[PDB]
Amino acid sequence: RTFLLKYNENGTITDAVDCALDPLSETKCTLKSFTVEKGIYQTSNFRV
Amino acid sequence: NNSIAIPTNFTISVTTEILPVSMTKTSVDCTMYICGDSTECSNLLLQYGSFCTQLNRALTGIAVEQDKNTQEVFAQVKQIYKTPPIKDFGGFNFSQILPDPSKPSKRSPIEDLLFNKVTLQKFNGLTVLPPLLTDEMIAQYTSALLAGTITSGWTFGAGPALQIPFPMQMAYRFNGIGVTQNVLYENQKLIANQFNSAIGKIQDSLSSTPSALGKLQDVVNQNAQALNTLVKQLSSNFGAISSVLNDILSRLDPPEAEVQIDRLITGRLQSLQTYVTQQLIRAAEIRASANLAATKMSECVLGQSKRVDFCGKGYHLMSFPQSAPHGVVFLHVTYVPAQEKNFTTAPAICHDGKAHFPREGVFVSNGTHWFVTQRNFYEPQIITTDNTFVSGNCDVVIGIVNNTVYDPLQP
Amino acid sequence: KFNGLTVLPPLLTDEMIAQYTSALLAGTITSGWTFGAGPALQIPFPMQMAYRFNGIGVTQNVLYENQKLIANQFNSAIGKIQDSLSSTPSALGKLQD
Amino acid sequence: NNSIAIPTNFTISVTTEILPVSMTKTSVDCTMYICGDSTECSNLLLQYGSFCTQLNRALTGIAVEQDKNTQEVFAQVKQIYKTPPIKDFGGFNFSQ
Amino acid sequence: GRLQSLQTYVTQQLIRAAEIRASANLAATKMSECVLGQSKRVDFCGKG
Amino acid sequence: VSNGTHWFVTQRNFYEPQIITTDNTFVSGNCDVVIGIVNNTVYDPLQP
Amino acid sequence: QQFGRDIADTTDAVRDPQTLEILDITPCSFGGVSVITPGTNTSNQVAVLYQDVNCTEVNVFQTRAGCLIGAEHVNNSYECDIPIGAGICASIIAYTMSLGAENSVAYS
Ligand SMILES: *[C@@H]1O[C@H](CO)[C@@H](O)[C@H](O)[C@H]1NC(C)=O
Ligand SMILES: *[C@@H]1O[C@H](CO)[C@@H](O)[C@H](O)[C@H]1NC(C)=O
Repeated sequence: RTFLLKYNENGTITDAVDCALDPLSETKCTLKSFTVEKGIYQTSNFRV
Repeated sequence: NNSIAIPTNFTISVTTEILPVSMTKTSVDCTMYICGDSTECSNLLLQYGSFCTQLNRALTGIAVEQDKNTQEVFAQVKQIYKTPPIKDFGGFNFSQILPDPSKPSKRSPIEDLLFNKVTLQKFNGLTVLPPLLTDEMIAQYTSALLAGTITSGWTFGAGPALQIPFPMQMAYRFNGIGVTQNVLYENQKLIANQFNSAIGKIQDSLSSTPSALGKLQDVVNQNAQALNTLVKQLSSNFGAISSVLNDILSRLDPPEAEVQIDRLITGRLQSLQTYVTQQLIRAAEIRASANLAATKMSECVLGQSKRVDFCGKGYHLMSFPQSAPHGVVFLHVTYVPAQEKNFTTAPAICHDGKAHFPREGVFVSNGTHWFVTQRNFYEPQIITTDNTFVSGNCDVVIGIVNNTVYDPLQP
Repeated sequence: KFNGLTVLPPLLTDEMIAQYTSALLAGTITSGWTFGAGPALQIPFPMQMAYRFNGIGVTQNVLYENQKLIANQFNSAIGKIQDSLSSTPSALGKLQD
Repeated sequence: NNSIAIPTNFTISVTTEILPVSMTKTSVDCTMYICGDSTECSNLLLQYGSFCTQLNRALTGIAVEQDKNTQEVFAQVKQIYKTPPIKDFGGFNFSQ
Repeated sequence: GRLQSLQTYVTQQLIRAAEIRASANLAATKMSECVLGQSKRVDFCGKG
Repeated sequence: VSNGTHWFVTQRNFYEPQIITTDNTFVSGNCDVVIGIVNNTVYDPLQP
Repeated sequence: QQFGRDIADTTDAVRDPQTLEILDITPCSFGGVSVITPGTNTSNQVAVLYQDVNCTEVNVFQTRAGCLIGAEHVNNSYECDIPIGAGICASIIAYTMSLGAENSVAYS
């Protein structure tokens, strides 16, 4: 799995985001930020 | 040094100005173009870093820029203005430029002719995002601007739309170019006839001149050619044993297949980067063209422009916007001076030892009599204290002629 | 001339560009801005200058009462321009760059 | 709040503004430039594909754009106006 | 190497040509609004 | 402008009605050429 | 001819052996996935737009921009706040953009 982990000033991982859990987490992974502003974001490509 | 030429007539000309405002919002992908359906190729691409991410970000930027260009050029009206149900415009005909109920796409005959004049990809990892503003919605914005101009002149551009009689609006537009309002009212039928004839000639000029829409077809063809060359570059080997990635991956062992795959990836990435850079340069050119189109819509359509040649040859009276595929066509209604006559002219006239200069227009002589007339139209008037001002004596002006100034107070 | 390099001559020669500049100068001096709008309407140059003065918010009488002084200032400025463009290095630096 | 400065005189100045309108129309042929008078380098080049035909097209576009730029800047007059034979301009000197 | 150098030269020429086009567009606008006519816009056709 | 009983002359960008006089209006031609005009009294300031 | 090539060297069609029939090869449906979000601060609710994808591959709405799920299509129009494409902007509701309020001037 691809995980986006938020480090703090101490270096402890205070939060994490699972990119494959849901589209919102995938958007957080794509923008490299836990909080995303209002807008359209292209994260990945769906192909059959 | 003592002769002027003043036109005794005028012509209402209409000029077509075609400006591209946007291009196809094309986009590519890192793997679907550079690699295809290959995991090993994508892993090799990952060694090159976020190069393709930069390329995709740039293409997304140009697509958003095309959206912004269309929005800036056409969305210059806060509220959609609707033409009055009755076309009582003092004789002026706008049927060729107003949307017609018969056409489902609600497009003026000129706009419909423009779309039919031009003639019109997504199977190799490419995509063409649809424009945010559709054909009908861009046409609706153009119709709103046309209604605002024909119903409020430039007051709708400045703020709230103020109802204006179109002959009176055109009369003030005539006043704006230094021609008195009376000349339009005395010649309203002639101006309306000239205006209608020029508008009719606009359809003939657009439909009977090939390459008239070339300024838009050129960008459409350039984008199509760029996509065609980009997908033809996949057929290139770039020095690899074969262009196809699958066969060389299948028939080569890992430590030489990776070298061949790297060579193909270097070539394909260089092709994609060249295409992206050329698209960015073309997008900059289209951005400049769209900025010019927005400036022309603000200065010529939303108002009256006193900068000559910005809105067509001649004195610009006003203009009409028309939608076009990825573009806008401006119908510039301009006032052109017509048959002119030379007149003996003097800078000032000496009466009672006092130098009189014209408050507006110039002094002219047809041979025996002197008159004061507007520069852009020969409307001679008897010399009076009302249209002339006195300053100094007759010994300072290099050109002085003697004539009697008539003040109404004395009779 | 080097290997693989060529310089295509400009379509408009300098002499033809000078002819275009001469035509523009003749139109500006003889017809003022009228030749730009359409047919070239001849006008005395002081009268054209007076209307340009009226255009910049100064009454046309101001030029006529000062026509000799205005012509003297204009001639002095034009002569000074040649000296300024000749004695100042890098004045044409934009083209040289 | 009650004082205004008004000019009792004026100076007619002339300012020089220099604007480049075009650049040298340089053309470079890829096949001659990168592969000098040899066939085998041309065969190796053909594997690269349309890269330099694209470069030639770009140089051709630049040259055509330069011609268009010069024409747009200077050819703003439909007719060639000719200066009058007498320089009677009311004292203004245009000999320069 | 030589093709990369030629591509770089073409890219530099394209950017310089765009700058020259912008200068030429400004020159054409100045020719129209300063020479062909009189401009009321301040400093477009010189100080004063 | 006509508020419905009397005619006035006003600046286009602000409603400041004024009586029609010879000092704010200029006479051109006659009434048989201008289309769509109405009859009114132009008060001459010199007459009273 | 065994296989058909479309412009720019694409394998558009191929004749099959043992049948001789010519089969057109249309590339498998592919498209980017865009995420409509009002911002995590405002809400965690999210809509998904499959670009250039028919609504045949896994509330739904089919637009020229592609297949959009998670936002309800509403007939009435509002000013655009999030861009989707094809004249459509976007609980999350997807609507056709309103270019401006209608204002007919009483011309006379
Ligand atoms: C204005 O200045 C000029 C020099 O620029 C001078 O010759 C002229 O006498 C001055 N006029 C007045 C009224 O001061
Ligand atoms: C303009 O100046 C030149 C040189 O200073 C002189 O030869 C010429 O005669 C002048 N023009 C007129 C019309 O006198």
